[PDB]
Amino acid sequence: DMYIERAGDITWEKDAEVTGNSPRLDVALDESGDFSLVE
Amino acid sequence: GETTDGVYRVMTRRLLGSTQVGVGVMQEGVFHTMWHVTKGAALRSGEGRLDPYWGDVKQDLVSYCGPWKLDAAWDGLSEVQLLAVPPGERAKNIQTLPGIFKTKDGDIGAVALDYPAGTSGSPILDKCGRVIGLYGNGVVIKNGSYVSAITQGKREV
Ligand SMILES: N#Cc1ccc(C(=O)Nc2ccc3c(c2)CNC3)cc1Cl
Repeated sequence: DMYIERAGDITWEKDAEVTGNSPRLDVALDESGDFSLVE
Repeated sequence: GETTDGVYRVMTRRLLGSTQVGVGVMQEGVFHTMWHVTKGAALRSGEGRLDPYWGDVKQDLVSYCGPWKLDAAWDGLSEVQLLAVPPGERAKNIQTLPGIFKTKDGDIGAVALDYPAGTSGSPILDKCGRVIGLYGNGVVIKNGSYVSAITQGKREV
């Protein structure tokens, strides 16, 4: 059996750690809900 | 049991110890998570039981106790925050500028942040704190890293 536990409020944090890039990717989505890269 | 709005961990006592299989959002008495986290199975919140209400394997979404409530959308310009809830670690906001997944059916925002798979279901937020989607479904790029889509459901009526 799976169970849930509260981990916090859903709030925006000012001055949070800013990381990660913004890649534009050509993707395909199949019937199983799985993405794949199109090339 | 606990139905207060907020972010929750999805745990299981089936494997060794207590293992985190994912994360979810409680909003308006509805628990929202990714389909691959629970596989549509029932959830427990203390003594209470949460039964699935709506689900779809292709969208990779599932709701509990009621219809999908989250309808906020990424504006296509602004930075967003992944409120990442990693296994055994505290909830942490990570700001990033999302990229784009270009598909045959339209474009979808995408966050390029890598986390343990048990982080799937963590909400992505806009500057107002509104949930614009869930993190956990995307693609593996050349360097072995992950780029998740900003997966949002549809609110009915
Ligand atoms: N960082 C990272 C990272 C790496 C992998 C995954 C993951 O495997 N997700 C997933 C699993 C099964 C299914 C789907 C997605 C949709 N269809 C079934 C999640 C994350 Cl967050």
